[PDB]
Amino acid sequence: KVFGRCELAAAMKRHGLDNYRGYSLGNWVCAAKFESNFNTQATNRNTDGSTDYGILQINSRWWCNDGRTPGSRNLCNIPCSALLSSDITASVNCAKKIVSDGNGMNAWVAWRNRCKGTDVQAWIRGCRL
Ligand SMILES: [Cl-]
Ligand SMILES: [Cl-]
Repeated sequence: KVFGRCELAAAMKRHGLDNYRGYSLGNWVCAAKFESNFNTQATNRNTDGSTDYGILQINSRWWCNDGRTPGSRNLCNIPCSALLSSDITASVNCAKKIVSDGNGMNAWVAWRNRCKGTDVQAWIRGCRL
């Protein structure tokens, strides 16, 4: 599923992401835009053999099992394919675990490079929330 901007904002808010660990909703929408272009089916292979999955591009070396990343930890205890669903629940619950592990949203390279320090509220402006 390719989400609309406000559609995704509302879904993330419903799943408890607004101000989760102090990160306003606009941060999460900005990270999804630049990680996946709002596409739940996005995948990207990395040089170390890991693959990033779904709307928030969660990595198979630490967080989910895709059966082809040796030494995977599978800390969210989910098959990576579950992160590609049209229902973002699995991606949200896993991202809540990621953003709590110490480095905050810096775990998402695109958030660090393209959202951090910007006016992220612009990503939810105009939306009926
Ligand atoms: Cl915001
Ligand atoms: Cl933080």
